[PDB]
Amino acid sequence: AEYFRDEGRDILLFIDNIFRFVQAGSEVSSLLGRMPSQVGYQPTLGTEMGELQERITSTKRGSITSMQAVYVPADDYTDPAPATVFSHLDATISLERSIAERAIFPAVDPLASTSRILDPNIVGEEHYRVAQEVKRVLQRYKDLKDIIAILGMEELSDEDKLTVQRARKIELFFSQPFTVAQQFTGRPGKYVPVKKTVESFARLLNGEGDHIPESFFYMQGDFDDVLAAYEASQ
Amino acid sequence: REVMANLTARVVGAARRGTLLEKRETVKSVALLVVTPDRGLCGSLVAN
Repeated sequence: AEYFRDEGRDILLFIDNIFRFVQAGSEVSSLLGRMPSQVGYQPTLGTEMGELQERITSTKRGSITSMQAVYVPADDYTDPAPATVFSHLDATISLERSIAERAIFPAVDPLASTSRILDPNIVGEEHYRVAQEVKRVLQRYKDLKDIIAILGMEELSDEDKLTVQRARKIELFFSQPFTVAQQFTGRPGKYVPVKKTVESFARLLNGEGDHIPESFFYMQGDFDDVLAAYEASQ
Repeated sequence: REVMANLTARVVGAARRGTLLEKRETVKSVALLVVTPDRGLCGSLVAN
């Protein structure tokens, strides 16, 4: 890919399981007799990760638009491999098993996913405000998970109840069918532009769609699809 | 309650019943006595 970047051609780079790259290094180091570090990993983990990742950079001659995957052993995000990857990224997207087990197949945790370009100068003022509000909601939800778990929904205040309802609606709404998921899911794929996503979430945060039951936000596109499904259900 | 039953069975006169027993036709003003638990943790009752 560096040859194409050096000549000016834009490159889309898709590496799969950078972890597997690190695990192999670990096995090679174990066979090489090096002194093991942390959970059996190689002593030269950071240097190997740097040597691989610093080559994945957009330079002044060309740009590499790199998308990587990382496998977390078990479900431990504190494992040395993902912990080393985290500092080598502009955008991080954290998929959680708990979200996935809720049939939310995108499975992305909004609170554990960040990006450097989520900047009002770069992405737009409305997009930035909508994203920050969609995080402040679901942060109020994460702060109240135990109270809902033990005492129940009733003990919360009225505005807290509203924020929790909107947060659960947002969790359902982040779900989205994929065109490549037709093999095991019957939902047709949906492509939601960034403008439509921002508008849908801004409308959801304003209050439009409060009357809609949460189940209608599951496996939908923009807010218009949810409204159409609600009207179909009457 | 059966005292109410017996007495109302008599004195049926609307003018006689003009005192409280009377039914205001306009019903312009109404009042609601709401008895709500004083401390929460009650569950969904306080809200219901």
